[PDB]
Amino acid sequence: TRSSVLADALNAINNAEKTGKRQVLIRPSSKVIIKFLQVMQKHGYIGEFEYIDDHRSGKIVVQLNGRLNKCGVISPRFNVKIGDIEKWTANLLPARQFGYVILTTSAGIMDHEEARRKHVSGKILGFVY
Amino acid sequence: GRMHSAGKGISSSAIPYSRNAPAWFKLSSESVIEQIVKYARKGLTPSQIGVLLRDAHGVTQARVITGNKIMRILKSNGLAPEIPEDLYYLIKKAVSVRKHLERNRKDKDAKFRLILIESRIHRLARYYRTVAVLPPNWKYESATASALVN
Amino acid sequence: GKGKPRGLNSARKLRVHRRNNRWAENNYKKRLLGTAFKSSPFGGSSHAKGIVLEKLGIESKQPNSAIRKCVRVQLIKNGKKVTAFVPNDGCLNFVDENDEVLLAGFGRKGKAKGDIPGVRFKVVKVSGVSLLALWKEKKEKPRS
Amino acid sequence: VLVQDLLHPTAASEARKHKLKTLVQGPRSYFLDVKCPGCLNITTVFSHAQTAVTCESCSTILCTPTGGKAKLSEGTSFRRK
RNA sequence: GGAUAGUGGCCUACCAUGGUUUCAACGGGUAACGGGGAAUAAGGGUUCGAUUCCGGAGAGGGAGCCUGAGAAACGGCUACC
RNA sequence: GCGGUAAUUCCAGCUCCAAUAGCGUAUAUUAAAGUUGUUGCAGUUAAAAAGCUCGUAGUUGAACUUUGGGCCCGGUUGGCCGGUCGGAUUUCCAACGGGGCCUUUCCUUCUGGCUAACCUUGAGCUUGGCGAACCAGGACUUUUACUUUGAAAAAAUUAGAGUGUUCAAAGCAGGCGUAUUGCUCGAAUAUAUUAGCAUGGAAUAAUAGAAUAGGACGUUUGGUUCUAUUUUGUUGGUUUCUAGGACCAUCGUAAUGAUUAAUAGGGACGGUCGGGGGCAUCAGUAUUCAAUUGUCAGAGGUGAAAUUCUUGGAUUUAUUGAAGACUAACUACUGCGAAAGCAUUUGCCAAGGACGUUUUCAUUAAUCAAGAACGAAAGUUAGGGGAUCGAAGAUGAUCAGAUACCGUCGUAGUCUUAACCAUAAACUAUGCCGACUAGGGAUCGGGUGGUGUUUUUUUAAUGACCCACUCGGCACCUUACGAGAAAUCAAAGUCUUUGGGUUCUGGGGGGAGUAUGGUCGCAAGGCUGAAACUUAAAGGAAUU
RNA sequence: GAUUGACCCUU
Repeated sequence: TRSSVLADALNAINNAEKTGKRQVLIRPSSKVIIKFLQVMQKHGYIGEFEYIDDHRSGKIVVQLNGRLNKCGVISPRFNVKIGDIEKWTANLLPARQFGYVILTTSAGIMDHEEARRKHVSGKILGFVY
Repeated sequence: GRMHSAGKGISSSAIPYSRNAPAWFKLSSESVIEQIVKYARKGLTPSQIGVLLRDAHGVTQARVITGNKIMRILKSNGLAPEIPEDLYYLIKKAVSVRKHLERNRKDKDAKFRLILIESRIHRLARYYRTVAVLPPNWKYESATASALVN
Repeated sequence: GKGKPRGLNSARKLRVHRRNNRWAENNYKKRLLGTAFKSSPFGGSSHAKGIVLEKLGIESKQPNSAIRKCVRVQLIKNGKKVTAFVPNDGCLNFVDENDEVLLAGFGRKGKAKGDIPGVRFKVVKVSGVSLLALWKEKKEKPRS
Repeated sequence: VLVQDLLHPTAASEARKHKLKTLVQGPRSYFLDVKCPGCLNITTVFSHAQTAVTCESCSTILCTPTGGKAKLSEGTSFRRK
């Protein structure tokens, strides 16, 4: 059954990106999905996205560009400390100058560099680059 | 889908977006309630009450016409079945299959389908016991089921 | 899902699966069963002394035809009989009778080396004097 | 295709799609007010009846249930609702 | 209640099948004293740790005890192989 | 791999190559080993997807509840500021967890002591309205997991402000006088998983609230329990809102009071569909064999042939009858079933998928150790049946031999009834569930629609076909988006740009599916299942 | 669709 809604969203985005399509449809539009897409938006990795409101769970239409190389999800949501953030970034980022390991912390969902700037940690969600 | 089959059929009602519907319906919510309770007294399950309200009369759904759904209405007005309708129908089907097997021992297909139906019964009954709409230690037994249905 | 469980509480499943699948490794199974201390001829030891017993009608592997000797040796701590290969030219001078010879493995952790079938050990010392010392004539076996 | 407006698709394509495969899924069924010739007896019946729907007046069943849509009786006037 | 320096089935009289267990109890094995700790990585680490420091145990094995603040002490006693 | 009367490999003459007071060996262990794989392996064909389903533990599990708008700070730039020949920070308008305000959005009773962020101008650090930023007592972080801050791995390490033991490994030494004096820096910085502590935080996952109200406040309201802090003469004692609380009546307040209904799942209903299954039981020819007159000498078999039957009539032809089996042509890249499997009619019995639904429930779900249901053929125990074919066997032939292939017979078996068995190249050699990715000729079950054809009335109507075309199936058709070792694969893709959930299995070849111990079986055997030892390949795609 | 069985030495 549908286990990871965020993983399904990220996989759909990746497949549309690789196919070249300028837009992608996502179901069923979780809040974690919205926050992940907001992080990608802030770092310029997608562009715009719309929340279609069917009363069940919502859908998302994301306008993509050519910039996203790979958006992914780390399942399970591993507990990550300040010590472990460098571990994860050097494990699953192309370089140390771009790309963000995204994690849900006590101060909401953010990327690893903002997590360091806020000196907080949490559970790893995924990554974008 | 089809927990006990290989079928992948997607076939379900397309619930409308409008929760306050349908603006050609000029009957009262209390009137729909009273039709519901008269049907429940007549001895219909919520599935049949809803199908008749939707078909013989113009009622898109009791949820959007009155303040709640049919099972909630019946539980509020005291017409609650002792066991839920789906569990009752599953038990009825299992009782039917067991009576069939008793005459037809060699029906291995019926034996397999009886195992499937009883697994469904036990899973649904465990859910009902967990939510506490069934009493604790409530158990489906083959001998007791025949009297429990009829 | 790539097979293996991935849940955050599946650590017990992962550990037990790894414990079960360690046994497929040749060296882990030997180490955890103690096959060196129960059925290895040397009892898990690097070297072993022995008394050379007799001659046996054995034949070398490919390619040759050489039936002169290959030392059958009875170990002292185990009492087991193993065939050892005298590792140099001129094997005749050192196999006189009932000598005490020190044996090492052939280097393959319990397997035959080359064209010698069924021999897993070699001789390094003959009655306390080194075999290649005798081979190079730089030391003399005790003749009195 | 490469670029298309999923937010605002054409009504032709949306009607062509399955009822659950649209942006917001909605029922492709409908209701109709049916009147038998003679007595008006205005009753509203669902298109997919699954029921031999008749008024309590007399033996004037208005539909016969089928696999999908209900085939209305020969002498009957329907009005889409 | 007794015995302890003290709690406590540590043992004595009556009252239950109570307690543990696939989240692995119980049993068997260890060529198992435990820990601090060598050998690699910003994370794969796999082995080893009898052994200089700390905690245990033993003084051929079991058992018993005197003195003594402190010992079941064995370079202290009392009993076999 | 070298050596088989021309050895760059043996034993010697050899530059003595390489390391060097060291170097070579053996065993174990480590990296290489992504050949243990959480990171991070592999399972169509190289070893490996359990035969197929159910199911408990375990693992995992749709979305939803406070979201956004305005002023002030220790604390990030090249700094017209060059005031100190790069610590010098004002208009600093390029950003912030946290302390305060409005936005329906407050930092726990009720009684006090410093007298609580202050209603209280003493001609220029204040006598009383409200508490938690210490203390008093009833109360709540209903419960976590999680995540920065301090004893936490008591002792040497990790690099050191520095240090000449001949430099260095090392220990912690050491360094400077107006040299008769004497003085002195320093031996700290990372905690070696998990655990218990105190602390801030709320994202990430909730059984908990209140629903057949024994739900929340009521300074307004009349009735039962332990201390009496107000005293008359004393450590016992009585009474008017009690300080620490248990039912009462809504005169008595709050929008009293249930998140969607997931192209998740279950259930109901509707018309269908299917060679899905079980029973009573119908039919079809064929095969074999029997009841009759006719017929003639061959006939059935093989690559020429011969055990064979045959003028007491064989084969061939009657009209038939009996038995048992099977269900041909229709029959297909077609259907149904979890697989095994299932193909003559009618009826009955229950079941099932797909579709349709503006029905109902509401997360009931996915996969699954133990535990179970079914499970081709062969086989086993009995009873039926016993036509055909036919392991065994009999027998003729070819043959060097033929107890094989080929020919004719032929027990067991093949068919059923009860009971076992539980295996298969049980195969798609491809686990299940969920999502997403060039395009199509087609097909099966449904089948939104198109005033498109026939008997009836060519001038309403209940057929069926033809075309758009959704949905769910069995499959197919051309580079590669991609994958792969390739063959090839729309999955075997979305895997070094490596994590959706979950079960099972494999770790070079053999020994060996053996031994042994269990366990099931009447047995045959099934399931679990090794080591010793041996071995350098064995294997996977056919490139010439 | 007959009888064609076998063939000791290295990359």
